[PDB]
Amino acid sequence: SDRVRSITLGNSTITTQESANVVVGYGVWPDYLSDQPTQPDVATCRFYTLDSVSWMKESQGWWWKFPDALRDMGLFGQNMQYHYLGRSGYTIHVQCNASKFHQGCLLVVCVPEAEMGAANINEKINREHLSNGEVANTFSGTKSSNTNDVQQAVFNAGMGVAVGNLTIFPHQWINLRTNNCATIVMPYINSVPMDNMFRHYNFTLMIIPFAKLDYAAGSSTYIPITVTVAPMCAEYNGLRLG
Amino acid sequence: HVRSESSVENFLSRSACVYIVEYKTRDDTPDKMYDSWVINTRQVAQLRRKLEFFTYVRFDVEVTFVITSVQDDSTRQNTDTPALTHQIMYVPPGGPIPQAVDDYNWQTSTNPSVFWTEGNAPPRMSIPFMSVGNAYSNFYDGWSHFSQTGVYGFNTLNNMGKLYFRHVNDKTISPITSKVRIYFKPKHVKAWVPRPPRLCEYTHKDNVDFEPKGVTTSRTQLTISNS
Amino acid sequence: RFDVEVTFVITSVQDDSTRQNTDTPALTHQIMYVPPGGPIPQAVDDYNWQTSTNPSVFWTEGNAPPRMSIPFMSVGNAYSNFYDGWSHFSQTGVYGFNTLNNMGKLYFRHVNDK
Amino acid sequence: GLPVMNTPGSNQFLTSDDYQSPTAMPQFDVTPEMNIPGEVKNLMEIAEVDSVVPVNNVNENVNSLEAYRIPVHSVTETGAQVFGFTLQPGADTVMERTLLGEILNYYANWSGSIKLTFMYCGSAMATGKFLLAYSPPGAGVPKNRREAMLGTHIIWDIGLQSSCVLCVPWISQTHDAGFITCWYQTSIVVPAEVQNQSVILCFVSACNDFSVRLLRDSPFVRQT
Amino acid sequence: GLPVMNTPGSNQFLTSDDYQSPTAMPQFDVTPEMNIPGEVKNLMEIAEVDSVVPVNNVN
Amino acid sequence: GLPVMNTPGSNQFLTSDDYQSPTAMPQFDVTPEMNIPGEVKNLMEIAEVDSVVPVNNVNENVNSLEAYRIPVHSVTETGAQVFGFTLQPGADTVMERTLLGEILNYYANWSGSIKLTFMYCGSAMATGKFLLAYSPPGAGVPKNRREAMLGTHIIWDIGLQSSCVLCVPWISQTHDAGFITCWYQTSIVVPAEVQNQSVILCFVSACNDFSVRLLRDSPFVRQT
Repeated sequence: SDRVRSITLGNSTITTQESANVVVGYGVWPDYLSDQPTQPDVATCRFYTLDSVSWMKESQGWWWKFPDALRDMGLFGQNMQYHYLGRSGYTIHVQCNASKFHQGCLLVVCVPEAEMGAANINEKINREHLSNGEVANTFSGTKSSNTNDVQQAVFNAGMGVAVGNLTIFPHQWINLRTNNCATIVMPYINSVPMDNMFRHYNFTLMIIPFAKLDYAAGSSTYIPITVTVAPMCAEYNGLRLG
Repeated sequence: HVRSESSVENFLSRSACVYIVEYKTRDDTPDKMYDSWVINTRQVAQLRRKLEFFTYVRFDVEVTFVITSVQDDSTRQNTDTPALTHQIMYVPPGGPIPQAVDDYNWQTSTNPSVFWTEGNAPPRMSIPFMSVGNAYSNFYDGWSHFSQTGVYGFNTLNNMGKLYFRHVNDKTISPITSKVRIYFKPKHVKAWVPRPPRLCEYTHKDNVDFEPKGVTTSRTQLTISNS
Repeated sequence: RFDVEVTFVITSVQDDSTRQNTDTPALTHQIMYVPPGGPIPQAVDDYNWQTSTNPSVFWTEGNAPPRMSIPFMSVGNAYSNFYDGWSHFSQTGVYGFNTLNNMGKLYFRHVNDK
Repeated sequence: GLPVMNTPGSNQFLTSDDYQSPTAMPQFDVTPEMNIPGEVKNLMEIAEVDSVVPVNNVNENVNSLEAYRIPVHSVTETGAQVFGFTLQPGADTVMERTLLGEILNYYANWSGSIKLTFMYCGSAMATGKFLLAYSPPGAGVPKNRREAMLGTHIIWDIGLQSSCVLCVPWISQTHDAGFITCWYQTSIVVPAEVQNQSVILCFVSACNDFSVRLLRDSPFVRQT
Repeated sequence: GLPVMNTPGSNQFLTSDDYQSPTAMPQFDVTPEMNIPGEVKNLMEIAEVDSVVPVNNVN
Repeated sequence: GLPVMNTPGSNQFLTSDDYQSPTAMPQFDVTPEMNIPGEVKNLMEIAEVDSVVPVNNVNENVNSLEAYRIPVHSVTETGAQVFGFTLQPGADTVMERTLLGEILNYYANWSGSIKLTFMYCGSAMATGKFLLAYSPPGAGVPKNRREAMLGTHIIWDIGLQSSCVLCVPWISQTHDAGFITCWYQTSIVVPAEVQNQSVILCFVSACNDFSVRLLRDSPFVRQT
């Protein structure tokens, strides 16, 4: 339609339009770490495509934890299980295809060190309510109260801040009036150079509809949101003697 | 048009009383003759918010101790006590811990102390950046050791140390309690990856947990009119 | 249009009671400065004695008297001794006020316990 | 030895000291600084970020996500008003808890400019016109489309510009500051099988000429 | 450190001091001086102005 | 005289002073320094010395000289385990009271490398093979010769090398750290009139890249 360019990484291929407004995270590209490094050069650098999600009128939002969402995704999860220390940067394509008779809007951020607040105050959160790997955890619109669960409410985003003030992090706005897709590139952000990839969550993808999905009395009641993530410049510790 | 007071150091490098330490010089309960403080940045709510503008921080520390003494009432207020000496011992991350006023760990070598006599200028000692990693974390999305065991959001790595306080002199004949005030001034501040301020109030000093507050103050209408 | 240099001369005398025979340790005073646009304490145990952007001075009994400089802190270019007008919304508000030339205020408490 | 006279101001702890100090831990190796991305050397980098404004803070809508959505639809009149708020970044309850209001509540004096941004989140088939009037300080709020038209206004066509940016000139609290009203010009014309109800969202950030002069405690943190 | 002897006159507040002082408000931007007409740099500019004398001060 | 103002921090005894001091005994002749051999200008010269490790600290063997001797003999199986210890120089009870553990208990932070050395003290006629596996931190302890074989291992032949040196890479306590296990590969083949029971002894020292950051009191001296 509009000079579609076809990116091929590994043995996977995805299609992208010519404009491609790419947001680099903090102006910094993911590079290698300039006691030895061992990198899996490209056998883990391919597009990993999650399931499409369900955006009705009343859908309040979704979040994914990295890299906990790719623990069942082939050689990246293999290198999570065999090695002990890890380091990677990411590239996130978020497409949301809809007709011109639909209306809505979405914030797509990436939040480093998003420490979640529990529903009951002085209790403990299970891991199944923080992260899930596959199909995401959904926000709520009201004050939720479940046993050992994150406080799910959109207007505080589980962190205690105003949800309108989440535009300080690397974001785009998917407006179905004009935009169709958002693309965020995220470097490695931690205080240590390599941390364990099962205990520490690096960041959190968040997709929140500010203007809700809204349409006619005869159109499709339901549009999907396709999430595609691809690591860049990953490496681990490696086992030798020397 | 200056923007020299919106600097990170002109915003965070200011002194603030963070904790009050009460201890006596003559008791029967052997733990009210001393007190301690585990050094963090999560007790003054003002400074906790001003450091939770940023995720990673990196600063030196300058502590000034304001030490005052008032004698407890008894039969024997008529006394001539000589001037008191206080000890302020610093325990680095990985140091021993005293368990009484007469414990041996007040006498150990690699725990730096300060001895101050009543009447002088208040003491002062600088504390450098003493983390293993490159910066402290205000926020930590993970477990410390062996996930789903251990507390969520702990970060073992950013401990700074702790202090201990006792009167160096022997037990006097009248009870005299001493309260010290701790002025914690961070220095040479560098901050990274900013983030929005907190909207909700605080409930504990060891987690981010909260009750959901509103977004703002509600109006009566949406369109404005005249006075 | 001037800078300000304030020196505080602090003296203490005990009130008479049954218990003049006591050994009180040396007193610490707090002198907190509230700039134009700052919070205001309402007790000795109020939280606004602990806030960050209210600069304080802690002085122990016996030393030289304290001193702190206060710069020119008006929005306009000079203070007015005289002001022929109303502050806000003339014929409401006091005649000859000039909101603009406030310099701040001080607060005093003993840092120690009762 | 050398003759030395003690001046007044000796042996006091002024809280804003700048003197040297002895180190508790000499002979210690500080771990070197690593390049971490996203370094802040100025708080007025943070307030140059656009953020959503809760303009629809009518009561009981604040505890939701509806607090940001400004309702606009088809109106049988034509000179009505869509929204409006007093232009006070930090005193007003509208941009009170906005990130710019949060940087600006830590100071007693501030001055500079301000950007507004208005984004229409309706369908791609709708079209219409608004009238974004700016009442300067001292001037009252207009009650008509026509009274707002003779002032400073801008006509923002939906059908060819989904975002209008309105850099408001000089505003201060110690260097009634103004009003921003939104009037209908035409109704929102819609084809068949396209929904009528739509949404506007606001954004605000400062410009590069923004200064502050005197730090204080924030009026929002209350001690336990 | 350096050997330093305290001379008499120490730790007093003489009222006509001229010493330095620490600032309560550093990191503060003072608004610049504007040209206001009629500047006085000397009180003996003021007394060089003629003024009416009340010579007829009979009761 | 000269006008002098006293700053705060005056007339205190900070314990880590660095100021000058008057001498009690001036006009005294200090006897000159003689060249005494063996000068230490760095404590990390001392910890670069190999020392025997008490790996066989099974109970009641500690109060003897048997605590160092690691028993190895002829085994009717072939994939059994000879020894094993957690790789923590200072926290583990194995190299706790080792000289390197003693330099490393005086510090709260330490990092660097570590050498192991394994010497076979049997006869000159015996021969056999071992499998010195290194489980990296995070990885568990293997339960098989085969599971240890797919990891990082080294096959050390008795009959042509009486000492194998194993420089373990990066280890730290604040810059589960690893395991060192020893598996049989073959039995120890022995001729007639040569005894079957034999001994391995360990040695450990640091490398030249070893740093420490913060001194403290040692956890082993207890006051009377």
